[PDB]
Amino acid sequence: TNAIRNETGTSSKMFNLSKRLYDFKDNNLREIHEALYGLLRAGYDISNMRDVEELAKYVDVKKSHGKLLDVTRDDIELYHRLFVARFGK
Amino acid sequence: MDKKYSIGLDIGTNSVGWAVITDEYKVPSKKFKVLGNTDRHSIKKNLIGALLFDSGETAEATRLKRTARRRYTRRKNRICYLQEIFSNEMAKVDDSFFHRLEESFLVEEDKKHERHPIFGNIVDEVAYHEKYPTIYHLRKKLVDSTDKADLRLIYLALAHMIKFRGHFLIEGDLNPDNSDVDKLFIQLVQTYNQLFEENPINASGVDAKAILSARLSKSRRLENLIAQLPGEKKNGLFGNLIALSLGLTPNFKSNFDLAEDAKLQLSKDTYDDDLDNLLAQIGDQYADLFLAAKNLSDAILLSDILRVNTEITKAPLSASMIKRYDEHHQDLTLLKALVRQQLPEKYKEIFFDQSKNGYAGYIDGGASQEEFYKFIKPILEKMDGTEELLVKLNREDLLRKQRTFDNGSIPHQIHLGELHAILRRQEDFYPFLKDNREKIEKILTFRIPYYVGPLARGNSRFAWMTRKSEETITPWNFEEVVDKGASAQSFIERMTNFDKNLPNEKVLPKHSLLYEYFTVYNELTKVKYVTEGMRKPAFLSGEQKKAIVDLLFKTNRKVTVKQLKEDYFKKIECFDSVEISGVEDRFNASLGTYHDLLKIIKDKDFLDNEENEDILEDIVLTLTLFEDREMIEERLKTYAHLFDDKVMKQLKRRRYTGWGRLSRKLINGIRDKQSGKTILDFLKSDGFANRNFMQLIHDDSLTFKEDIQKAQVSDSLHEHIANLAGSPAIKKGILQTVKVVDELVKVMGRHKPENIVIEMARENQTTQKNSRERMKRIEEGIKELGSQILKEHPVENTQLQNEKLYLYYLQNGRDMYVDQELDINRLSDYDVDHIVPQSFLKDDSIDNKVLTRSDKNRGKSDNVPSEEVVKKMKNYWRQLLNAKLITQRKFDNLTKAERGGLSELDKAGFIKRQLVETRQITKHVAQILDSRMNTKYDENDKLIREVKVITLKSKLVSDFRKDFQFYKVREINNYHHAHDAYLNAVVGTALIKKYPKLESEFVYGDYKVYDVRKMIAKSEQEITAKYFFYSNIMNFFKTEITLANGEIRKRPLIETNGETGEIVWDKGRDFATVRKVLSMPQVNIVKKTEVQTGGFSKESILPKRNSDKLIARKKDWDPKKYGGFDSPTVAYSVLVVAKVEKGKSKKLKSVKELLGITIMERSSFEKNPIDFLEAKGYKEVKKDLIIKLPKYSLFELENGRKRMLASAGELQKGNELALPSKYVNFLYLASHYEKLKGSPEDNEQKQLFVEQHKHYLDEIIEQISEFSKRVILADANLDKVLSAYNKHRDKPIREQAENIIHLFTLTNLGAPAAFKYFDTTIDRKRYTSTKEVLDATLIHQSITGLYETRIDLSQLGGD
RNA sequence: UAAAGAUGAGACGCGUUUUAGAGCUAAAUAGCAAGUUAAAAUAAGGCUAGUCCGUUAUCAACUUGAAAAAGUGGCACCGAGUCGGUGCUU
Repeated sequence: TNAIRNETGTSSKMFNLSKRLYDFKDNNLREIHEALYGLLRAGYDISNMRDVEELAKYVDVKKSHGKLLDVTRDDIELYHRLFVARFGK
Repeated sequence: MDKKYSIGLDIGTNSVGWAVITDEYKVPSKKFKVLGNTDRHSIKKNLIGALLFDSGETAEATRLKRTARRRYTRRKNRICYLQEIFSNEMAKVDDSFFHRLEESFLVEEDKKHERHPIFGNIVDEVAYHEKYPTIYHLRKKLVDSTDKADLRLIYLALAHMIKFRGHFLIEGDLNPDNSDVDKLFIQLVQTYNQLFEENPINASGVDAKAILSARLSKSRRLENLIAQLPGEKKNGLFGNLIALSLGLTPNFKSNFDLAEDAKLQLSKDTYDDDLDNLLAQIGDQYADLFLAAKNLSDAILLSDILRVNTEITKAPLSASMIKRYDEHHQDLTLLKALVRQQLPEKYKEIFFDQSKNGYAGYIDGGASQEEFYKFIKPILEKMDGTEELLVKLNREDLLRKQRTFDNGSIPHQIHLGELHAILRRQEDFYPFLKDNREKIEKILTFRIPYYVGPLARGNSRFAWMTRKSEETITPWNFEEVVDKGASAQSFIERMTNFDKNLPNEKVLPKHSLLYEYFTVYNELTKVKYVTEGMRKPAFLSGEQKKAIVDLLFKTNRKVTVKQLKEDYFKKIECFDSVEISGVEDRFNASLGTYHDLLKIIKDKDFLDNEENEDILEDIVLTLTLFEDREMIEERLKTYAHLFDDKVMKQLKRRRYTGWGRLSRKLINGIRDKQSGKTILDFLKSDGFANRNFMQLIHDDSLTFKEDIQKAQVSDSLHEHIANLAGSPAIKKGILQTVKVVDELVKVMGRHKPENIVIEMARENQTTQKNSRERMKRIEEGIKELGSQILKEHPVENTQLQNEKLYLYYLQNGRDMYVDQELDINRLSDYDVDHIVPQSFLKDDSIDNKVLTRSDKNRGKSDNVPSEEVVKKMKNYWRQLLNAKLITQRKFDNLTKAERGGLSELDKAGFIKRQLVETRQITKHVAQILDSRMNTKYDENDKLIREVKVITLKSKLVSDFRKDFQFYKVREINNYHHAHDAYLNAVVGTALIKKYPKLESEFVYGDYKVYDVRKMIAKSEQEITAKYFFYSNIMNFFKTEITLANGEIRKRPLIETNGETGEIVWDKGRDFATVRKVLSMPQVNIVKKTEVQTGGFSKESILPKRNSDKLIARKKDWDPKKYGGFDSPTVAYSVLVVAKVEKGKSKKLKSVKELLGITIMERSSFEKNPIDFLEAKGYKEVKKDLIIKLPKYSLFELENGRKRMLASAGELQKGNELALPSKYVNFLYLASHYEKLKGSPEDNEQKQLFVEQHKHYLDEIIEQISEFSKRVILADANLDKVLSAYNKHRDKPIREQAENIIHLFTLTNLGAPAAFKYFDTTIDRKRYTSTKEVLDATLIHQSITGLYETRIDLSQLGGD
């Protein structure tokens, strides 16, 4: 299948992935990762996060309320290496 | 040496086994790679192995919890609506009231407001409870009285009526059609007389109201209700139904001749599935009966709660509850007086101690009503003056409560009555209650239908609801925001199961007309009738079936053999006495819907115009789907002019349940090209060869198998595996098998395999439930006969499990080819004879085998014997034929002496029987692998096949084993899963290579048919296109063919083809090859690791206690003050390597430990690992040194000693005993002396064989000795079975071998358990230490086991 | 002989934890009075905010650089006690 839900395969892939981000420490890629857990424990389908545009609309709507201040465009298109490496075509 | 290989696969219920063979039938070996921190860079492994997992349960407890959560959410929303109305005026009365009902749970020290909830000051609370004792007193004081009342108490009574509201079964208003007991009783007896017309029940002088609604006990009322009736037995059927309606427990076993007892009680939580289990054994025609008992029960209990007449007050329910309160008070005072006077040393133990089942155990303890009555019944019997109280206690009406379990039958119209009266009184004293009345009544009487579903916007995979505007659905604008036509349309297109033979269709309702024409013409077409001069009893003609279906079935409900022989033959067809061959004492199909609508319309011509079908089908499906009133009314408006008003108001209370399994397009949509007829047209009139549905499916001469076969095409993989049937463990096996196939194509260089062979084994046996039917079957034979045999020697249900004894009983003690009798104690000396020889077909059921005195009674030829038993035992065969001892087919097998020897259809039925796969799941599994492998497409868009997936009959390999002596002992080790994959892979390849004209049968593909009748030799020595004479297709593996008459012939050695001639089977090398392959030590074993999922803890709520392992149940409710749960669940384990404090020094020494992580604390762990571990009291925790360890991890110690991590504190054994073939043959020839089933000569030579090789016992004790000294490491139990091995050194073989096969549960893979010797019970030994694990190699393996990765836990731990 | 067979929608009723129903008389304690009802919770909770979702199905370790071209791991001989030895190629 191709939908990303609250599975057990999805949680092991995201745990593998949450070990990884401790290497890249001069950026801020943690808050986007906690947000993407936020949409995923509440029952949504985050399988439209394979396109880099959709992540930009979501991070802009999330910037509307004042959250996610420190995130540029330079961090995000780095972070989209990672839903094509772990899972994603 | 080859690059074209094959894969063998067997699929079980807890294992899948796999092997990779090449064309010379070896297993190729390779060097594979190891990553990690070891200097072991490559290891050799073989390409054979197994896979072992655990079974998964069903999705039912999940659904039950889910819908419970939905209902609690919606009840909280109704209370929020009501407070939202009263908020504004309540702000003028008292501001801080709803905050005082917010926080009434907490301890005083967390209360910010004042602690008394309603008024707040203590004088008005104490006065409020002294004036109105319960809630129902307050409700009666609102309805009756005429003052101006407070706003808060009106809010409390209306909240108490809107929170608990009653059931919604009686729809409409309360009228005596569905409220009085007597009309329901007449409905019960009219249902019963509608079922059993033969023995009618009169009820003319019966007043069921005065009898079933009196202040008496239960059994007295059952005796009176029988004692008004003219001669009914109290344990019949009708008395058991009245005893069902009162609430007693009958047994219906004596009424239908069941096998076990069955108790039913309506007041029990598992009534529905037990009623559905009873209705699965006596037919689905008994539904209205057991429903119409239950509605009668609700009428009785509802007449028992309302002990208040009308014309006094408008609130009956409240006055009934107050009356109950005062009776409870008075009887409590009397009981304390009598126990106070006469037994003064028991007054403390009943009225204070809440650990007994006394009075305080009923008020404050947790004991129910029934334990209270059974506690103080004899203590009342020891005293005087309790006669009234014993009358009440037998009436089950003593010391009751108001919130009891009987209130599940108070309908919502009674609460709606009290609410409506309260709104009509007060609204002249408040203006906003004059404005808001339909608002509140609409809050109470609102119930979401079935065809709307949950009210989602798109975060749920369970909804289908479509909107019309964009607002918030409240109770008031439900009918302005929700579009209901499109919602019902999606409800139909979601809630209907598809057709299994042909998708893109929907199935028929079971109560439709056309489906019952189908099953009636299905039953009529297979009946035969024998007449004088009709010695072959022929079938019916076309006009005969038309006359029988148009006279016997459109006039009468049920037809039995009496009106079959009498009411048509002795009326029109004018015969004398006609033998009726093929119906079992009554028919089984019927026409229910034609008699039901025949009752309703009270008309004839509209049922029989044959141009009104789809109207009736829309009516029937409409009544089947919905259970709403308004939507039936909507969907039947278009047929208004065809029906008058009373019948239109009489259709709409009628429903049906259940679905069939055939679509319409299957029955009357498609034809045959050679015929031009539908299937029902064949069932009406075929002429010569009248065949049923199962013979018209698989007829190769027709278009049907190619239309259905070509029409099954059938999105992702979980939809494919999801949308079919089967017990879900087999689906788990299918998914794992597809994973294994992709990785075996990954390893071997991505070349596509030439053959994949899949066999599906069975573990599905439940009980010998057909052997109770063998005892009862012999009772059918001898109760049919009535002879003098069971009066000499009866039957039982323990001896008949031996097949020699059952086949001894199946000849009525009479010898067959010798006119004498049979002795009971000569079971071993009575010979088994076969009619058709063993070299033609291998049939080992009841059908083929017959008993005989000596094995030289039928002559000397291979073919049929002489014709003397035909002329001597023809009445014997007749009354065996009627008594169902020999079946119809076996009696057709005993008559083979006449019809001209053996012909083409018999041998074509031998091969046709030994090829054709008929089960319906392997076909679809082969469609899964065939859809996944072959994707090469040609230029004409035809089928390019590169992969052949083949499935085989599951007895060929067992015949191979017992013939060529590769025996199988199941209790030794786990290597049989891979050996069976190996033998499937070999036998399938040889059988496809030898016979090229057998691909249309057992290769799944759209292939053409070849003539079986021309590819069979018509003579014995005829032998190229004529393949063989001897119809057993497994003969050429042998060297000497064997008949059943007394002749044994021979064959050549090298077995090749006769058309091209390629070498496919040799005799010399292959038994040494295959015998070498079964003897390897190293075979791949993989235990499949899992992560624990489920609930959080035990689901009971413990009281408050100052311990430290009670989980909190809200975020700021402390379990030292509020109580909570008990015992969590560990999900996985984690290895930690970091230094902690030593003590008051806070010194920094490293550790290496093992941690448990619960399910409640899993998201917080995977969100930040370093932060969570660093908050659990560590320091300097690293990143690369965090290792996740699930259940069933695999640790390698020294000398090949492996362990599997079963939990945080328990290990399991993980090695394997690889025992040579000679010991396996010796133990299997040694122990199975009970189920031999062989001729005594060569088996006597086998007794010489064990008599010569009687020292393998001592060798096997040496093997278990050194193996248990190498990996198992247990001493005292091993010495104990050595001494116990010394104290039984002189029994024969047939017990010592049994206790050696019982010895081998010492060295298995799995759990350490216990076992039994001859007499000594050897206890278990458990591992409770997880200390050695931390200095071992940790092995990571993929699914197959080939690609590994090792992590050395011995170096990591320092710096 | 084959052929139910899994999955989904609506609503009651009890069950269970805390608080409120002023306990009295005469250190430990004894004697007496009383008792049915109600409010809140019903897996901890989640946030692109719905009168939604939270126990089933599903899960080896590693992965920022062009496709049903590619995700990551050479091939043949002689052996056999849980897998060894050799050639060639690298």
